Amino acid sequence: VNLSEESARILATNSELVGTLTRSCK
Amino acid sequence: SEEQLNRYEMYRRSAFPKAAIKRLIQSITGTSVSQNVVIAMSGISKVFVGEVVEEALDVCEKWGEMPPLQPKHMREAVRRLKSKGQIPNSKHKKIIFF
Amino acid sequence: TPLVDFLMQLEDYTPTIPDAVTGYYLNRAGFEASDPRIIRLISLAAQKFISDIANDALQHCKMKGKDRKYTLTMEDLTPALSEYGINVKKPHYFT
Amino acid sequence: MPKDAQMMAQILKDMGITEYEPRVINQMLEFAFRYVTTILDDAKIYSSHAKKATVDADDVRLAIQCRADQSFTSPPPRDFLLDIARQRNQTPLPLIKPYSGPRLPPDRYCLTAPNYRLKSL
Amino acid sequence: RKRLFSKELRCMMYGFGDDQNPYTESVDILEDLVIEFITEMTHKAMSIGRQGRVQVEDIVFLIRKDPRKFARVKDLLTMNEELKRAR
Amino acid sequence: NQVLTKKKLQDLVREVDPNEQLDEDVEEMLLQIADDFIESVVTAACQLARHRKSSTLEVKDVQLHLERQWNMWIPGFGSEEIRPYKKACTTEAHKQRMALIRKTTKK
Repeated sequence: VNLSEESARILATNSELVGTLTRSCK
Repeated sequence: SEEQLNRYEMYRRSAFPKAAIKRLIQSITGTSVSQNVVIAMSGISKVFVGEVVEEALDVCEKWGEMPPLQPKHMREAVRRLKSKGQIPNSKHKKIIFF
Repeated sequence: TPLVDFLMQLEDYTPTIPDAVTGYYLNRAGFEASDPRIIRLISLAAQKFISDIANDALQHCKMKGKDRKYTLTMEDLTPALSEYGINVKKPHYFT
Repeated sequence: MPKDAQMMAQILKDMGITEYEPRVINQMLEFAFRYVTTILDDAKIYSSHAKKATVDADDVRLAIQCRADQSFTSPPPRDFLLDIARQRNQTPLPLIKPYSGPRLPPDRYCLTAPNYRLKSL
Repeated sequence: RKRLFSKELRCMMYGFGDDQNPYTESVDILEDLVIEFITEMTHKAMSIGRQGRVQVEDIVFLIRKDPRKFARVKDLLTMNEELKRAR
Repeated sequence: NQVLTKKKLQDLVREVDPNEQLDEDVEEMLLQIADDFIESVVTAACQLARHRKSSTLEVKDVQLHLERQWNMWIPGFGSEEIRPYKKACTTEAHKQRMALIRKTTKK
């Protein structure tokens, strides 16, 4: 049960720090 | 510093999800793969992304541009990698003797 | 330059292909090789090319499992040549 | 002798080839096997690209014509060699200097060069 | 096709020095490289060894092409056993 | 109605080595190889579109000509999911003729 909930916490912080605004380019 | 520790955190913790590549490979084989295939195939593709971005930042440092990566540095990254045989294409029957 | 500093690691090496064989195939290609270190470099680069085709065919044979004597059959050499630019296609059963 | 090696000697006899090596018929059957299994290679790529089941005759007809440019490229045609020549054949011949010794092109087109070699240290 | 690697690949480019906020058309390029890389290492892997997808032939292509893909697949196969020995 | 304009070509040389010039003999030829390359790719790419009984040139048949002949994969466009790869449709007639090469060889 410890392995199941802590696996998604390595990826949840990978959606709060990196990629805040979405850019584009000509 | 305080950015190098955040960058080293993303260099290690980031991965492609195993629940999607096992869906992606099995759409190519037809029947089934194993867990030790998906573990390796998710690991080679992280090296291959690190083969392009570490070399697309050599294209950007060669030209006069900054860290944001435009697609100009990314099509040039695949061009320089293919000329050193790093990008495999199994649809071009090559011939060395002419 | 790496081509010069490699050549100091070649004074202790002796390739399998002799210098008269390589020195003849450069004569048909258009020059008489005067320096005998250039003959020791084109023969080594062509010995390495055979030593990878005959080695990929071995690992092709050791990936079908028979473990006593390995025969260089065309079934192991023909997929091993296609990784380089040699595409053989041999027929069977001529009707 | 199979029926296609008995017919390969007929093709060479129909040409001006009366005396050939016996290894030639084994070579002209390997070329004829490599050709049809390269056309039918490309005729299976084109059948799946149009998303059909079998290999029809219009796939093999395209696979023949779409590899007559890279596998069997031709010497240049007669209508192109005439136009290249008849603009080259209109500039006059130049005159010759009286005493120029060895007459040669400029130094970047000849093979005269200092032609170095390594110091055998 | 949708993008199955849109949020994951932005963490990875930051991991190799790009930015915290890469362009959308750069992740558009890298997402198509990976789908072709997994395709052009599975189409060639179902002819070698046998017509299946055992991982004893995934380790063949990594030698003689780039040693970083081979030195990073021997670490993922060793550490699978040291992470089942701990349980 | 020209597609390359000798300033985009000059920046293509400046991105490789910025202290390098081309001659007008080389520029008039470098403007020529690209145009010939476009014509060769389009004529073949039209017949692949004419093979599918369609009248629109999609990106899926400019892909198949560059990959098979020119060894070019242009990344940032994306395709549909490739169908499960059929490996060997070896027919029964080959399964019975090749089972005669071995029958004479060992027996």
